[PDB]
Amino acid sequence: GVRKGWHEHVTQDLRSHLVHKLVQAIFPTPDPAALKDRRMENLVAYAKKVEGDMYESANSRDEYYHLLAEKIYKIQKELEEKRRSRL
Amino acid sequence: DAGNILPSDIMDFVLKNTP
Repeated sequence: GVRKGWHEHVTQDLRSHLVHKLVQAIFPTPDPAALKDRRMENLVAYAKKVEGDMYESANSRDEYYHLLAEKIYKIQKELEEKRRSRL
Repeated sequence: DAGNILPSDIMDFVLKNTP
């Protein structure tokens, strides 16, 4: 980046990797049918939505990783916690 | 509020699904 280099401190792979990780956190088992299912796609789009929201705060390396990771742990806790009340 | 935490319905999907 000569004069245009905002995103440089983050690679595309980082974002896509984390976004898939976010999706994977929500649903780890890669089902070949569900993979081609719209409902999963909505969730994947939701993960990108998260990426968009984070980006403003994410104006620093540590912030960016922490934002995504923290939410993932939150999400994982939610599932286990609520399922505790099953039956 | 872009939804940093996932709403119930999306979360339900994984709970309802079991390979």
